[PDB]
Amino acid sequence: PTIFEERHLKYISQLGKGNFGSVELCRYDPLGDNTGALVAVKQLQHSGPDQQRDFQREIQILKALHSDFIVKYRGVSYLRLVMEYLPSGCLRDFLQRHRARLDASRLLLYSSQICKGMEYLGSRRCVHRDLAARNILVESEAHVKIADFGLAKLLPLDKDYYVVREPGQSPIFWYAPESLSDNIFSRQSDVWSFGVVLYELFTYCDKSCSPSAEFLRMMVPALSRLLELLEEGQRLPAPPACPAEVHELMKLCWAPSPQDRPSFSALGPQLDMLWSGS
Ligand SMILES: C[C@@H](NC(=O)c1c[nH]c2ncc(C3CC3)nc12)C(C)(C)O
Repeated sequence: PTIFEERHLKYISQLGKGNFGSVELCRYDPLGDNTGALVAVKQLQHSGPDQQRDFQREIQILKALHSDFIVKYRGVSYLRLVMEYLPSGCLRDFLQRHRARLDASRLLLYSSQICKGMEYLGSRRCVHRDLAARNILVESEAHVKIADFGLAKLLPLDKDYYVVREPGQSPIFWYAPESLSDNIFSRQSDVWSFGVVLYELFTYCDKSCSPSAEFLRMMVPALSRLLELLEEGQRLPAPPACPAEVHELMKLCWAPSPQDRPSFSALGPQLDMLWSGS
């Protein structure tokens, strides 16, 4: 169905928290015999008008999204958002656990898939606003999908950037400088963040060389310091054993001015080529 009755959705466990919402593992069990399919169900835990309306927009964004590389909308219940459940979890944990199996080629396959999904999102005029390996899900050994559209905004036809009034609440190390300074978000700031996702992929989300840990190594409010470092042209170093051509792609995504960063549609072919030569 595209409309699920709540009485048929049976709670199993919590999948995650964040942005005043929660994602739960539920079984859709209209027969009530534990034979129904599993689904991920997002609900708000706050009745305030601003976040209800936000959550409604999130449901409409995802509903209108159709891509092998984007978590699938399944329907709603009335208040709750019903999505496909991916038991393999987020790519961040997947990379940490299967490190020894996943070679460079594989990482480049994941990279190309995220890029393809972001190119599509771009065409819908959708800014994701929170790209990070924690928000990428694993469909299979050779298939990933972008998720968490809790902060995603649709760009008006007349603008190509979005300005957020309140400060961001995500780890600061995935933010573009223009986001840090002016809360400007666009498809090009998504490109910046995708640079960090590339870094996460090629460090297999290892905690010791995380964006977090590397900043503390490079060393006043942390946010200002981060802006300073990036202003000087300090960047994250090549992940250990990273192919040079991949690191250069990262640095391109980390171009100080948004209009100097490659598009996802330009990034895509490069990744596919690197993957075919690995
Ligand atoms: C991106 C968010 N996840 C989702 O929206 C999900 C949608 N279907 C899913 N299936 C499995 C998972 C496992 C990782 C738990 N997360 C999700 C969240 C931040 C809760 O992981």
